[PDB]
Amino acid sequence: FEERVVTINRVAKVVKGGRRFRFTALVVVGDKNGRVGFGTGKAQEVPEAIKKAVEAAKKDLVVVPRVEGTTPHTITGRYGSGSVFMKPAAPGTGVIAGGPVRAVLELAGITDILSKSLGSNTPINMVRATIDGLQNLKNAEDVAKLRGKTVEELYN
Amino acid sequence: RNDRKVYVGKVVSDKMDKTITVLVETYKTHKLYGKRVKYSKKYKTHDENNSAKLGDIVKIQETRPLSATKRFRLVEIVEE
Amino acid sequence: ARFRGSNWKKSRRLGISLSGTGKELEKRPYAPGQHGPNQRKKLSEYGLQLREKQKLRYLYGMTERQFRNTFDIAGKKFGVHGENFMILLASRLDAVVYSLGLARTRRQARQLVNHGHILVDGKRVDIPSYSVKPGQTISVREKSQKLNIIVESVEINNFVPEYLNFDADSLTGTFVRLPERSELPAEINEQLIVEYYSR
Amino acid sequence: TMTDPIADMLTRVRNANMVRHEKLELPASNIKKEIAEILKSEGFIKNVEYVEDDKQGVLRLFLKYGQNDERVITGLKRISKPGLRVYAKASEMPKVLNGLGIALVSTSEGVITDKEARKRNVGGEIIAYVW
Amino acid sequence: PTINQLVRKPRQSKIKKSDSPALNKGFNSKKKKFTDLNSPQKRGVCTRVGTMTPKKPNSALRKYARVRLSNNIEINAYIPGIGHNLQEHSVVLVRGGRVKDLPGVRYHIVRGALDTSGVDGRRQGRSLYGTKKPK
RNA sequence: GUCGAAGGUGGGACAAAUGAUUGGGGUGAAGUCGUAACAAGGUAGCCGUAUCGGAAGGUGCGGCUGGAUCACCUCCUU
RNA sequence: GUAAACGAUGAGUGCUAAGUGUUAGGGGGCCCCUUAGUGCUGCAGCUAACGCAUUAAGCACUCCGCCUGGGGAGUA
RNA sequence: GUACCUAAUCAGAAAGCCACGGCUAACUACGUGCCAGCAGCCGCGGUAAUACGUAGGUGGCAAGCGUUAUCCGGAAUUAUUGGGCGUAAAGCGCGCGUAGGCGGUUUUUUAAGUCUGAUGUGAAAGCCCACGGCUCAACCGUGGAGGGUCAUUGGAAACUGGA
RNA sequence: CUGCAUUAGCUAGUUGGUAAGGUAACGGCUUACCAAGGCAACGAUGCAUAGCCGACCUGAGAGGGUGAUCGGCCACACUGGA
Ligand SMILES: [Mg+2]
Ligand SMILES: [Mg+2]
Ligand SMILES: [Mg+2]
Ligand SMILES: [Mg+2]
Ligand SMILES: [Mg+2]
Ligand SMILES: [Mg+2]
Ligand SMILES: [Mg+2]
Ligand SMILES: [Mg+2]
Ligand SMILES: [Mg+2]
Ligand SMILES: [Mg+2]
Ligand SMILES: [Mg+2]
Ligand SMILES: [Mg+2]
Ligand SMILES: [Mg+2]
Repeated sequence: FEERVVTINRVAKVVKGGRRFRFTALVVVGDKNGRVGFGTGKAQEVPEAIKKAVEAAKKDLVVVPRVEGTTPHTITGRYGSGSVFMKPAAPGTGVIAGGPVRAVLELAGITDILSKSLGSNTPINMVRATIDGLQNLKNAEDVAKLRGKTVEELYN
Repeated sequence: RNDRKVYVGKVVSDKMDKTITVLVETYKTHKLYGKRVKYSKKYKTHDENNSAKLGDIVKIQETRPLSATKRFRLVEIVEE
Repeated sequence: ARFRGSNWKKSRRLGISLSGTGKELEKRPYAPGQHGPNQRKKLSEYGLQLREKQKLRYLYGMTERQFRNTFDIAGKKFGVHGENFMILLASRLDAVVYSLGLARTRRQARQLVNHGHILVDGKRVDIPSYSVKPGQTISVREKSQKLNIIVESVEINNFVPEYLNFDADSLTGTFVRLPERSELPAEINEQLIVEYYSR
Repeated sequence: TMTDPIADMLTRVRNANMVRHEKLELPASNIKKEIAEILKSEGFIKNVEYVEDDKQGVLRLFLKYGQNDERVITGLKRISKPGLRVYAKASEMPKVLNGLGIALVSTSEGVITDKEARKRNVGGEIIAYVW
Repeated sequence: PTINQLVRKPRQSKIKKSDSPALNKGFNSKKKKFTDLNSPQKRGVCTRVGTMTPKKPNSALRKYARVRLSNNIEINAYIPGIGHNLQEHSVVLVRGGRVKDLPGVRYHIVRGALDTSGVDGRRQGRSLYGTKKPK
């Protein structure tokens, strides 16, 4: 499992004297073979925050349906104000994505796709929107089975 | 040989002597939003015998200029 | 060549042997400059994409404008954009001469073609940018058939890729077919350069 | 008052599918019945029954759920609306979900799916998307 | 909005303002009028030359000139660099670009153009201050 | 002789510039006077309206909760 | 002819778990069903969150009114 | 007597601009000390300044490099595609009602919208695809494709429109 | 094929008919007579701005901006009339 640190943020809690600072790390973990997940970790130092984030991500993984390095169909993943539109591309196109979305897609194993963040650009909600889209993605075989037909019948 | 444009429309005024104005109704689509919207164009046509009357659906055909603004001639009264 | 600079410093910056020997990286594999040693910073995504683009560009000894134009015309070919760009870079007369081995260095082959010691299909070609195509032949000027540099480079029996068929008795090479990604150097991730020019 | 019976039918189907209901009774019409038959043929619903009673009759749909209680219908969308009607050519016929969905169309040759519209090389009013 | 509402009253985009209005106007003397023309610089005459105090938290004596432009518009232009040779009646070239510290200063005076001299003793970024190559 | 450009005369319309003087507005540095609001902000605040007062503002009438609160009864929810 | 003229929530229509009050009725045996209001609690769903939730701020269609950074200013 | 070709001589005549705090590739030393100055935004500068000026080094470009002006983009920030209106900007204080917009179920008919075929035209140049000619390229040339809410005409009747 | 309603009324050869004159030509194009018509919230009228197009820039597209060079069409030639 490859892991990428999306963002590291220094948050503060106010106390009677001074402030208590912590580091929150958001991390994406993926096998580059259709499995990807994300996690958050809070610690007094960034290495420990990263380690906890990695553990959480490994705990929480999703399976991404693919077709020759691209998603099966267009989808708009939404979480909160986050919103990420994603569209299958052709080989050689690359991953046209910015910010956390590129990390999530690369670690999920997608190599050719077009995308656009249409909503909030806060990294955690961008990642959650991307994961929502990838979860909602559907595959030809599963939808043929659900509809009680064959792939050939499905495509006529 | 070559024929001239013919339109069908309702008569909306005939107070002019031997001239009736025919209202041809069309539906142009909005160029951006694509909705169907009504479009009316009034045609000044020649009515030699004052046969057409306010209300009847008539047919007109394009002619040479017959007046300052008359360009059409009444062919037949489709309905009344 | 057009870029007359410290090719060793460039190899050290980019982490690649532009000559291919490795002499530049053998002793000091770190970046030039006062802060070269003990350099430990981590490149960003943009930095990595830029470093890969610069690796390819300085490997082929091209300028930024021409490099971008080549990338643009390659994009218009059918197939994988990065592979098309790499093969088009390889098809340049400089690369073809260097692979045939008429010179030991890419800059030396560039200077040869610039000064007109080479002929394509039996006609002079002064422009290193010339794009060779399959079925063509590269020769050497008769007045320069006995140049010390050329004859020494020919003596040194370098490897000749599959897409080139060379005869060192006549100093004649033939561009048989278009290259392939494997044939072309593997130390470059063309997807990184495609993404760089995407943004 | 009521202004789009097709919209209303699709919204009834959507609400029932969300709540995971089994059957669904709505007022009937020829267009609704053809839409329901197309859905049954394509496999999005289990069964369709028509009650030929007074007051225009009733349509009784029976929805289809797959294994693990998964929903066969992901979503239904009204395309052409009373406020703005949408038509498409044969060469411009849209593919829902890269082909994994259907676009119900109304054509001179009866209301059919987008696949049949493309096959017969016809266009018409794009009634709805279903996937 | 409804489609009918859009059709009745179509959408209207926000209009964009120029950051350098004084450069967008020329003056025709014969017709004694203004004319709309986009210019990258304008000649002017320094009506005043002096210093201004920046707004907080910054503190300094920033050098500026009040300039009448060829189109008869009077503007405040900042003088960049260290040291300048400008006085009243100096003819100067003015370009866009405001100084955030100075409230009413919305233009810059080009260095090394018309009367304005290059910055003496400048060696890096010399083109930005109109200084010749020392060699 | 008709038509007829320009010109002349006249009362109006419209636009721009400019004008003694005058009005509020914005910005600005440690300016002066008080302390309206934010806690029940020390008279809960705010909205409309009226009048008064250096100034914020005060006061009256109706309205709102986007109001804190100790004791009381009146119901409603788990 | 203006109010914090407020539910700070336009009108019409249909659809989507439930529990429990109260106002004016109706049908079937203190109980059940039902219509129209008026309240509280609470699923799915929605929402930035708070919360709304058959009296939606859910799912849809029609039409209308309105918004596009804060001042300047509801001023000229 | 220009392009071009041939013969001889010399590395000898031919590199500058901007940037290096984040965005953004590139860091150190001196001088200064809220001054001088910088600045697209956030900001920097009061003795340890990678942000001011110089020097070394580095980065990006290169016979160009920077600045200013203007347009589109990023901006889904006028949202048809593709946004909203309880508290962030936004439901008129509320009726009655005109025009307009929209409209329940079935049958027959028309063919205005809608769909489909043919013909004519949408000049040339341009853009895109292919080929050819300048040593390459720009460029030039030649074919193709594209571009109408286009017009005439022949067909279909589910939906919207008419009877 | 353009902006404004903080421009809502405009029009009297004006709209139509008859006759004549006039023109390469039909025609209120002009004149005599008769009538009161004509345009307009589907934006008349007024004001402001502007040569139009093939095309050019940008944008994934939809769109947005522009109308140099080259080609077509139009208009003008110190200002106005002939
Ligand atoms: Mg959690
Ligand atoms: Mg107080
Ligand atoms: Mg108080
Ligand atoms: Mg008092
Ligand atoms: Mg209100
Ligand atoms: Mg009730
Ligand atoms: Mg836009
Ligand atoms: Mg508000
Ligand atoms: Mg209300
Ligand atoms: Mg009010
Ligand atoms: Mg053409
Ligand atoms: Mg003009
Ligand atoms: Mg866009």
